[PDB]
Amino acid sequence: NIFQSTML
Amino acid sequence: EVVDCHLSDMLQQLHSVNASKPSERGLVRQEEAEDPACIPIFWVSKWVDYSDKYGLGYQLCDNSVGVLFNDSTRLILYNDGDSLQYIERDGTESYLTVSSHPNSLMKKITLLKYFRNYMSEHLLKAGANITPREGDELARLPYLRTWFRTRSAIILHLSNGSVQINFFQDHTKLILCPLMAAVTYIDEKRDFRTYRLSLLEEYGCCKELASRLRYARTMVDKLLSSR
Repeated sequence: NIFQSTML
Repeated sequence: EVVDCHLSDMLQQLHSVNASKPSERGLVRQEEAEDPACIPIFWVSKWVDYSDKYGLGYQLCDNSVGVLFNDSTRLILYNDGDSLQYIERDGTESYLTVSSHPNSLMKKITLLKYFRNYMSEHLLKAGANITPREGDELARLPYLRTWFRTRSAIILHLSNGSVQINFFQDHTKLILCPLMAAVTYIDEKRDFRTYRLSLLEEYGCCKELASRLRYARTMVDKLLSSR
């Protein structure tokens, strides 16, 4: 999958 | 490379602060260590770990974008949306544009465009309320040297010596610069302060910041040890 920083 | 030199400098600065046991003072006067002029020029404002397929995309606070690909090369798109810099595994740097590039970079430029779009549509800009320090001729726009994720944080190592740590649980963040010998702390509530590390030794700090500086020292040791 995919990990990411803080979303809008 | 001054990469190892800068990491050792940082371990020096962190060890000294941590050895002084700064949350353990009688009266803590953290505000005496603040220096707004030590704020970084650059930090990572967004990132997306797609290392299962391509690598790690990120945005810096100046709205430039970059990717650390899985083959350990880096592509940077400056905030003019047109100029690029490519950095090879061994650090060799070359310069290009969206209209002038080798065929060998076409896929990687397209990947950067998809990362850029993903970050713009979905991700909040960290430090959006921070005015970055003015850059001068001695500073260059950095690339992401390496990164790793622990259970509690992502650790981001920039090519100008800065180390950034974003904590997942409460969204607090540290930006460490071993040239300023300073730490910028963004708390959960998005308030920010920059401290001269030697002065945190003198005046102390809260248990929250002290705890994150202990964790930071371990992460920097981890970076140096893999180098």
